[PDB]
Amino acid sequence: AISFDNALGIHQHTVGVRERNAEVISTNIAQANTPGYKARGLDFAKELQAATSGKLYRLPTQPDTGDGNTVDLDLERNLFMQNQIRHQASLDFLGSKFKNLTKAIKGE
Amino acid sequence: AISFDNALGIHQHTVGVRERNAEVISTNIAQANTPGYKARGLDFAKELQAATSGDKLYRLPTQPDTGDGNTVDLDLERNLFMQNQIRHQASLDFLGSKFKNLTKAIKGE
Amino acid sequence: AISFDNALGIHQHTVGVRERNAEVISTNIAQANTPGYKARGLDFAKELQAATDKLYRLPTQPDTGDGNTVDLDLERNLFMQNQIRHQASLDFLGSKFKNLTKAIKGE
Amino acid sequence: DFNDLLTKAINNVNTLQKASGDLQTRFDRGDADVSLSDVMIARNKSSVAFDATVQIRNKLVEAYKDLMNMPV
Amino acid sequence: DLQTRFDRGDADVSLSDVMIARNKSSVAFDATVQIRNKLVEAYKDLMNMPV
Amino acid sequence: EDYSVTLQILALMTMLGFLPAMVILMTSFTRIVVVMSILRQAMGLQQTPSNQVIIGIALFLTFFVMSPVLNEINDKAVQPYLNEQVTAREAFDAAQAPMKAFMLKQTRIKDLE
Amino acid sequence: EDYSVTLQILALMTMLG
Amino acid sequence: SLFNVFNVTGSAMSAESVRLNTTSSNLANADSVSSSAKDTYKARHAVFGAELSDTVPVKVMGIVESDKPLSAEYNPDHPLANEEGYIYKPNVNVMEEMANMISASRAYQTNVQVADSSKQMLLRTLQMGQ
Amino acid sequence: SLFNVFNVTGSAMSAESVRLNTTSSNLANADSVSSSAKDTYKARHAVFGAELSDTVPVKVMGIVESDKPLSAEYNPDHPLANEEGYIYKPNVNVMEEMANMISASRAYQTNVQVADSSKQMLLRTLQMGQ
Amino acid sequence: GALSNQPPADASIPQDVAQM
Amino acid sequence: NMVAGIPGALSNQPPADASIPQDVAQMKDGSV
Amino acid sequence: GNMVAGIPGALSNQPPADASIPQDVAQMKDGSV
Amino acid sequence: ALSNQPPADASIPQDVAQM
Amino acid sequence: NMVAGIPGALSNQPPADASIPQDVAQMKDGSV
Amino acid sequence: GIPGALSNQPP
Amino acid sequence: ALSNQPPADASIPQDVAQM
Repeated sequence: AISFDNALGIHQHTVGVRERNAEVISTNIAQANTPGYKARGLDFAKELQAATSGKLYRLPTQPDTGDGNTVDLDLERNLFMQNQIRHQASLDFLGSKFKNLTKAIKGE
Repeated sequence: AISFDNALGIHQHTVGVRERNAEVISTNIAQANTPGYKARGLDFAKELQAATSGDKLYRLPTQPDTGDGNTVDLDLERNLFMQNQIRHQASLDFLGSKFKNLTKAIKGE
Repeated sequence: AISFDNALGIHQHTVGVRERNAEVISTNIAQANTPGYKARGLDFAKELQAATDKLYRLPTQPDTGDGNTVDLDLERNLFMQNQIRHQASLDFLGSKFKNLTKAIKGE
Repeated sequence: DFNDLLTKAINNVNTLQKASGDLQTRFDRGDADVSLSDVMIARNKSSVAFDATVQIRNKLVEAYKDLMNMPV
Repeated sequence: DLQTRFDRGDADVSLSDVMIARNKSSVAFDATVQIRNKLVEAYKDLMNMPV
Repeated sequence: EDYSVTLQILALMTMLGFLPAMVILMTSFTRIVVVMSILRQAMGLQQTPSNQVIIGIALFLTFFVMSPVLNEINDKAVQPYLNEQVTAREAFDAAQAPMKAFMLKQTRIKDLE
Repeated sequence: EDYSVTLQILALMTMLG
Repeated sequence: SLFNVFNVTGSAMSAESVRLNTTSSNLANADSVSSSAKDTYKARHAVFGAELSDTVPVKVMGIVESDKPLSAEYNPDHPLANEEGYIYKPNVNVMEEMANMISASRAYQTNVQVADSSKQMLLRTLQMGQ
Repeated sequence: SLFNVFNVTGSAMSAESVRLNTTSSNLANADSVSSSAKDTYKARHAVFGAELSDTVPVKVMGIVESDKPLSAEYNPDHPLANEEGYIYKPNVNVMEEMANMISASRAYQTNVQVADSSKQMLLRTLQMGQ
Repeated sequence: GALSNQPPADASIPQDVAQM
Repeated sequence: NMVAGIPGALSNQPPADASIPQDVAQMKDGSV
Repeated sequence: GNMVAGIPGALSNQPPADASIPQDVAQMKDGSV
Repeated sequence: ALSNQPPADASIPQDVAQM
Repeated sequence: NMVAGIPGALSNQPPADASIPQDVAQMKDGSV
Repeated sequence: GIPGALSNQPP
Repeated sequence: ALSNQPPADASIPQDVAQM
């Protein structure tokens, strides 16, 4: 049948999840110097499934220097960079769904 | 005779091959300090022919290794990555124009 | 009339000559240390005639036993000038088609 | 056989669109064995095929309207 | 509603939710305009035939 | 030398533009409309059968009588062209030959002279 | 097998014509 | 799949960071005769691996102490001296630590360029066809 | 073809890197009397070459030792001394090796500039018309 | 990285490992 | 439940240095 | 699991007579383990 | 020079005889 | 023809300083 | 793992 | 300037009388 859940696919939910993942990475970078803060991650496969049909801790590669902070700043930059690239792709896919949908209903 | 294979030419396959070459070059740059790692190289002519009508080689060192067994010339790897990146973009411009030329012929505008 | 030869002018050939000139300068810089190599210069007017060669550069200072007649001060300046002029030729030749397409499409 | 020709062309367009959406869903889910070039190639083929389908339909409908409005 | 909530500064509304929703209504309203246009054209054609 | 794919697409997209001309000139649509138009005037009713219904029956009639020529075009030109057996010009000529045979069969000598 | 959403709209909009 | 490059270069970023922190522990404990674990400090070193069999990530499989013997010093009056009068110090060599600091820092930065350049190739791929 | 430029600059950097390693082995063996192979170390010098006959790459055609005599030292009690008490040492000259180190580094860096500048020209050509 | 469901512990830097 | 402490140089040292007030060192444990 | 391993950097690039790498680690350079 | 057989490791022995 | 020789310090010397081997100096003219 | 690998836990 | 023939090399003799 013709409906947005079948026309947009999962791209309507994927865009939202990656925005949340941006916040999770952003709050890790800010709390890099706060002692006692544990870096938290977001499981994309599980979060996407929850959104479609409806905050884990990252393990440190090395022991902390003593503050109690397990934020690896270079890992956060790499993860934020990849998340921003795939977020733009998600917008590209989801945006093209509407444009192709408009072309069909208008005929040109 | 109107078919995507005839209209897109070899540019639909070259982009994937140069992406593969970038991965092979990048893993050589990353593994430059790993001892026992032999620099890998991908033959472009063979890979393109394999893709067209349906296993990376070893790169011979110009100088002996200093005792670690690693034969990655990081000076050379940067040069090949730069060349592959430029040729990858050129193939994207060639392939991208193939679809645009088809669209303007179909739509008449 | 109305042909690509007249529409593009000589800007279709200049881009090629600036590429050949850049190649020769790159050769001179690379072969600066190899003894016995004689610096090669390209005559612009020759490729102009070829459109409508590969000479030798006489040194300003004597060699030091190598026989190499490459002055790295000269090569860098000549490579900088060629690269700047090469971009201008692309701008000139690129706008030839942009004006040509606007005339045909009217938009 | 003309009925077969029309359905086969539509099935080709529908097959391309399914392949395009399939790769986009796999890529967006985060599958490792999917390259962006294949996704972009697939969706560009789908766009060209659907553009052809619309234009051919418009030509046939315009041809139909011209004939029906003809004063007999 | 999502446009007004985001515009007035509510912190529980995301831009992606607004953009998905506003594009969702734009396609629907374009569809109902096209369907209405086709139905009126059909009515005009039927009524403008000699009987 | 076969034409490029872009030209071939542009060439057969132009045929769709001239499609109404082919129906009214090179097909049987002309005679069928005229005969039913005179038949309507023969009876007392002025415009009871209506123009659209007359054209509708004519379109079905011209489709059924031109099926052998359409089938011959497909089985001589379209299929070899889709299967890369002949080039674009040969496919164009192979499609025109059955069409020319149909017009020449139902024409008059004096008109040709 | 099943027609895509874009094709289903195109067929339905065709029948209105 | 240029996203696989982010898994390779990014892994090297962590791998070269471990070797840098390994160097720092060697520089700071080159003169430390005592220890909290009752064993004299020895020059630690990381072990890189490549599971070659497309993209081969580099992973640290563990830190390993150097095989050089401990540097003995004749300190007969030190509390920790032995019967012969010798105390033992870590086998950390200054020259190799400097080379590790130079090599690890340069290796860390050259993977940033590949990760940054591979980012641009993906953005242009999205722009293809338009 | 500016891609040919990358070959010339790339071959140049390879040639200059070979000379630097040759210089490194000369400095490390300026005082070495013994050797693995039973022959005294002689100063090494890579031989550059040009196949001139457009773009002429520079190629290293082999390492050639200097023909200067080995510097003899009067060390009569040395185990390797000859009948007259002379031990022979490599003919490495310190001043000429430092000039090679300076020359090899500068020649290496200037080829990076040409490659980077030539890279911009190719990218600018991709923008032609479009 | 290797996301776990329990927070990692803080590293202990004792001057003597016996007094831990 | 805030996690708190002195950010930077004082925290990233062994506790044997003891340059942080004991009250602040408790906050990093996760209770305030 | 056919990997190559060893201490990167200064330790490995010394000639083998230095004997700085542990023998167990040094033997994982030919593809063993 | 892309070959098909991995290059052999360089050897730096004390004596070329015991190699 | 091919031209070659030792670059750098050794070649940038007067011929009297016989650092360059005799056969390598021959290559510095022309070869084929 | 590595035969000479060091542990990150107290001895 | 340019020329159609290669320039000659440089002579560094220890005695100009013998060239």
